[PDB]
Amino acid sequence: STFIFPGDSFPVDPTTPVKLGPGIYCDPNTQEIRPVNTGVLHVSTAYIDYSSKRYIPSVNDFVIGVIIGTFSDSYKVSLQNFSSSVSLSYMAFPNASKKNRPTLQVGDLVYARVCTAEKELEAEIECFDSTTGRDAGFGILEDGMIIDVNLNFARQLLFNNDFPLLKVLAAHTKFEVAIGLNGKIWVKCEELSNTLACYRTIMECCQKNDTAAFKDIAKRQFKEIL
Amino acid sequence: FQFPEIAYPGKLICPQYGTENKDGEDIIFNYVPGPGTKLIQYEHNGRTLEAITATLVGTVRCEEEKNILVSVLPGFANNLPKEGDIVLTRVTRLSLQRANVEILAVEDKPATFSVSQASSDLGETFRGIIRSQDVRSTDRDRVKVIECFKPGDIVRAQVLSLGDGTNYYLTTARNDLGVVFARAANGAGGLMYATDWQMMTSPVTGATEKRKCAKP
Amino acid sequence: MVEKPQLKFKSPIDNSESHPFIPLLKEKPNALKPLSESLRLVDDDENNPSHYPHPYEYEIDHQEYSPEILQIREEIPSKSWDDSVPIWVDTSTELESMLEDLKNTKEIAVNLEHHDYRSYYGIVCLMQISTRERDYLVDTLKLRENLHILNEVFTNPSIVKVFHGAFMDIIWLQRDLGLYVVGLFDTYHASKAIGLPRHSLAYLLENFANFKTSKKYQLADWRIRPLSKPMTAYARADTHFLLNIYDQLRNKLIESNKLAGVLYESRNVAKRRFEYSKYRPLTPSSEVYSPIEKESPWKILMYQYNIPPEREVLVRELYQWRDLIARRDDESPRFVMPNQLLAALVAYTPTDVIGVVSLTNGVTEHVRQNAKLLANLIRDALRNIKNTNSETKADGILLETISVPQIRDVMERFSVLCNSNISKSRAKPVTNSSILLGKILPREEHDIAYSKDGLPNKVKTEDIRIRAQNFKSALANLEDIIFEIEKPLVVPV
Amino acid sequence: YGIVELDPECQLQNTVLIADLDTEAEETSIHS
Amino acid sequence: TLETIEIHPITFPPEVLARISPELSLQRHLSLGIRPCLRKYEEFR
RNA sequence: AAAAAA
Ligand SMILES: [Mg+2]
Repeated sequence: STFIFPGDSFPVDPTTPVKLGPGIYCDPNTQEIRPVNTGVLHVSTAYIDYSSKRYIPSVNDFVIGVIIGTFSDSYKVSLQNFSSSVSLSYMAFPNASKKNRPTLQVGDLVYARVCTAEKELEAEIECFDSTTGRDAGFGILEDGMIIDVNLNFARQLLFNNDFPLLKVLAAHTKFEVAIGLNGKIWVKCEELSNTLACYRTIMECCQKNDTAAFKDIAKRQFKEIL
Repeated sequence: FQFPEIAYPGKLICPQYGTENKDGEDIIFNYVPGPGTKLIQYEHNGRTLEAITATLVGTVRCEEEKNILVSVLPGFANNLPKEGDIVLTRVTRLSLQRANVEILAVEDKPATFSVSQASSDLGETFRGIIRSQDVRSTDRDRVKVIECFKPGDIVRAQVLSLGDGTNYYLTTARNDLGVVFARAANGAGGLMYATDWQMMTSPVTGATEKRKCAKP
Repeated sequence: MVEKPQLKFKSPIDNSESHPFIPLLKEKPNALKPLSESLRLVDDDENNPSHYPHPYEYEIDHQEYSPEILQIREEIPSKSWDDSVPIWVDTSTELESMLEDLKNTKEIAVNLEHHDYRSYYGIVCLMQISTRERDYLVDTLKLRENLHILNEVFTNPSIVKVFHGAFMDIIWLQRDLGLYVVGLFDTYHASKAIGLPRHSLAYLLENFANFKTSKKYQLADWRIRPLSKPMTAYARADTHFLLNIYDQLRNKLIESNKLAGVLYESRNVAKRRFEYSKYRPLTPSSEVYSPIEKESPWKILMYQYNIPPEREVLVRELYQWRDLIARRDDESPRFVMPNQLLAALVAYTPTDVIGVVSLTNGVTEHVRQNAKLLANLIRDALRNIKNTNSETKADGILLETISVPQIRDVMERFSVLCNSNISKSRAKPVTNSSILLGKILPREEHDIAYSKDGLPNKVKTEDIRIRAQNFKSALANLEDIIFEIEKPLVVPV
Repeated sequence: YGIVELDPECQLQNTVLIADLDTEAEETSIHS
Repeated sequence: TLETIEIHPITFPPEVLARISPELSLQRHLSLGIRPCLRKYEEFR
């Protein structure tokens, strides 16, 4: 693998046009491209994969947020603790209305995507994609349980279909699941013992971080509750 | 003027009312207090008396407008943002429906300016808010605030209404108002200059950012 | 099109407002106070003029609720939505059957439907009443003057009436149908007491019922007969599960001791009295409803569209005429002329019949025929505004009030004041020589420049002066930065 | 002492060493 | 061919330039070999 | 310191 360090020279020649991305920084004065994080450089597209527990607002990202406040203009939703609030408009719901407002209390789990996210402006999310049949699991998440994981474990789970988690958990139990890019995973089952079994697995899988240890953990966790 | 030219705080200048004889008719001079003066009450011969008394050390000026105005000019405080004045401000934060700033200097009248000295790391500096509808006369309804102003950019505006005792309400609707001084990437890059009214370019790194520019 | 039921009514509409609102109540069942004693008129106060009071005002307050509303009973599940069917009542023969059917019930859920576009006061269209095991849909068009017999059930304190937002329902009941409610329980006010996020009906059918609905047919015309499938779906859905929510909310209130407050606010809703805009109280209240609660209703119209206080006489006549025609042909003021089109008449002011017809998007029917008259009202208003078309003055009378020789007196008393005050001052001259810190503290700023030898050299005070003169001169006039950009797309002549 | 970098677009009428910093401009803008 | 376009830099009084920007007020001084306190590069107090 | 009916 090719490991990258901040401040190091950029291997990619400046001759051929290359689109930017997360992980690299374009100097507003010297106009030189330099890495600002530590990880593996992926060139297809140029970006850097680095370990981070803190999520930042970005366009077209699926996130699971919690309503921390209800205003007259929009909703105040926290995608993560201590981070700045996000603006969820009333018109950001399917079958929107003028006078009539969507029913959401403080503490309700919402599965939405980030539409407009500026660095110097308050981010905004919408409870309907733009668009994928208006139903990618978007909306209020009733009951269930959520778990905090690092951003590395969250993105690989949602995007990569070769990740042996949804594959190994589907065999142990039948359930619906929603994964956000802010390190939040929402899983709901029928019986509470199944949800608890799923929580303990992801908690241990994220800690150990091993692709081939998924089946081993899931086997001993589901047999522990019985 | 038959009245003392130099006046220290507490020095008597002129009584309440005055009159003179000219052209076979009595002309009534009405003395009114002004900046640096204060109408107070004195006692003498067992009888009350009201007279204009200077409260600031400086020279006395008697002027008339289309009545005699008595004011004392020192050798800032008097200058305060009022409806119609032009004010140089700096962007403190950006929201979606508006843009709040802080007042630095105020344009005088016939350029010269009056710099308001205050601590910017406390919040004692006067704060002002520019509404999204007050950005430009062109398309007042839909205006993208991100493509107009920027944190740190200097904006020349004109105050409409003072509102409450917290924030001032400015506007950049006209041509001579808008972002004056700004740099690339929120101040990280080089200096940028105003070319088009809705476009600001930088003749150094070749960077171009969308702002609300004024007329040179 | 659709024929208005006003012509099909046994009694013609009266938009005269020449007399205070007289209740259409004929028989007064379940009342301990005689009708003749409540048919009188209240004494006129400063704000309240002469008017007929609420008939059951003495019945609503004094009467007691059934002791079974004060106990916590288990919820009663609503009948199956797909299995149960709504019963339509369009004849008096099946109205009597429903009347005796409501008398053997403990509580009923009632909600109204209204249309205010083809009528001035508006007209009650559909009334949906639902019990525990069945639902009803009562037509208030054909059956209107005969619905007064429902007061036996509606004014009975033993039977609990379950409404939602009855603040407008009580008005519509007593105005058109002459119905009154004694023993009301408004689920809306109950939702407020609990602290529910939304006090709407769609939320109560969601959280406490799990029956997803939506606002589709509300402003829609309900006068159309017969009723379609999605309309009759929304019609019955209002009062169907309403009895289920009634028990659930009632149990919430008892354990939280908030039941006394809800029934209190419910009675105040049931005692709401309708009255015309003319004979309305001068003091605005929530106990008396009227179409216009402001003495000058054209005031708020101007401030909304930024109309200056000059064309007020124009917008007044345009408003009064719009109300005159609306009360003539029995139509809504917006149907005669919308506010947006009226604004075009105030802003543009067409002096001819050509400028009146063609404005904005479209023009309604009422102002099209009277467009010639509208051209005259503008010419009359412009004639009126042109018919009507103290600083030193107020001071001058005050200067002649005070004595003129007194000015010479107060000046002499001023001259003798200064000469006997500031003119006398004698003290031995004392040097301002420094005692301690007076030598070093106010020290003038000096600068030094070390040379190649390392010897300190005092910078002249004139040196820094020409430095400022050089800077202020160079900064005042900046050299215009000129940079050229290639343009291969441009061509010469 | 301080060390600053010059900006060509701010000329009137490549680092420079400054001695004895003072006021607000030399204190806040100079990070060396 | 070539398109020559000039721009007019907005100038401010010396006391206003300092309030607007601390760096800009310093650069204008350093260009003439002077400092905001009206001293040269190596001039002390 | 928005809210309910139609
Ligand atoms: Mg209803």
